[PDB]
Amino acid sequence: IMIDAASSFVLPISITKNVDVLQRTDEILWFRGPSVIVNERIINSGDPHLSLPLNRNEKESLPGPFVLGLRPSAKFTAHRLSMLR
Amino acid sequence: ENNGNSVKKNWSDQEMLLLLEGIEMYEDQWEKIADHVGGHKRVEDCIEKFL
Amino acid sequence: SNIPDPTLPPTEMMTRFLHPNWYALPTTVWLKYGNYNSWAPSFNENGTVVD
Amino acid sequence: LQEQSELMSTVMNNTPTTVAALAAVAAASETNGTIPKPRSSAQLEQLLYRYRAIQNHPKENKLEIKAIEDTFRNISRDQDIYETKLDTLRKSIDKGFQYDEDLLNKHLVALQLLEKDTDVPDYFGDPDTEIRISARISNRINELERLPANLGTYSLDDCLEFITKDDLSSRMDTFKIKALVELKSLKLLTKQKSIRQKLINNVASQAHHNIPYLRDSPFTAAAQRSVQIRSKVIV
Repeated sequence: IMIDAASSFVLPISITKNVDVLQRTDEILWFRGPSVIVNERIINSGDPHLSLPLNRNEKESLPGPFVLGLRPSAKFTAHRLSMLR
Repeated sequence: ENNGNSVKKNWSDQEMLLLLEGIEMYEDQWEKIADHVGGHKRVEDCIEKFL
Repeated sequence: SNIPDPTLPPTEMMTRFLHPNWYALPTTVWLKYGNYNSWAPSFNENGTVVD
Repeated sequence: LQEQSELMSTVMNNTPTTVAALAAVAAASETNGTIPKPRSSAQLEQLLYRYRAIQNHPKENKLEIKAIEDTFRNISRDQDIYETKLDTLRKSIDKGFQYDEDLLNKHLVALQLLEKDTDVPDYFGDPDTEIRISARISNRINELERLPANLGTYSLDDCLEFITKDDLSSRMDTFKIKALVELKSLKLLTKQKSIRQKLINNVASQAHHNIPYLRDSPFTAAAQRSVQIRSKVIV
């Protein structure tokens, strides 16, 4: 198991004409491995569909992942904006 | 964070964490311990805070 | 690291202190010559503090 | 022999019907020393509910079902007695007392500190007692070495930051740092004692060259003068 590997490669031909959305050096960084997509960094460990209680085949499509993201209500945000000035 | 901190002898959680990280790294050579906090803390002051 | 666990049997932290107000000072040394010597200089002092 | 933990292991192993702890006269009576009346809220009561719901099918191979039903009758009787006492308590309330605020502030701080086993003030050598200190230090060490590493925070001030689906706000690790500063300060406790022994035995070993009232003493000045006497030569 090695730690001090390079894991970064840049092609010498500069085709930096229409490339401004990627991660530039400031050239294009090319890794040895792909990227990973994480939807929400917070996990609601309640919400008993995930915790599976032992009391009582059912399908249910919940609206959006934001149930599992601890999203606050807009009234507290409006109250904090009223407390801002 | 990487920006400059507040006035000295405040000792926030980053400055308290990095010193205890560096002591577990080197255990001596306080010149190599003061710069692990970020360099803005003195060698004579980090010892007084750790004691 | 190489630090020991804090549930170690040496933890007294004060066993060889020997504070300088507890130092023994050189005082006058009484000498004995025999059983029938009552005119000799009895005790001796060289660098003594007290009488 | 951990009769309350064997049912939890059988529920976690998803095989509580093939053996069901083999409750007999030599097995169900050896681990119990009638179930011993567990005191948990729902962590050991739902296991008894599942243990009753599974064994409804054999219906004769287990003889402790009568003891479990008597325990459930006792639980229902205690619930009814608690509801009647709650009704009597809510009907026995006086109209006016005018309870003060300072005594409430004195009770809440003390009741909060007595939850998690820490010291609270009143405001109303010796190796036998050092092992008791080390056993409380190692208790907090073994408690802090059981926390999950994937600990994140959420304060009530993040609504001014407008966290999107991929935002990575800078107030996520405000408690993970403080959960490691304590864990690594309880380990460097013997590390700082060596620095303190090297400091105190160098600032206090002399104690008569920087302190003025100890070097201005008639005994100390005469002693420091008399220890530097050079020996006299002969002829």
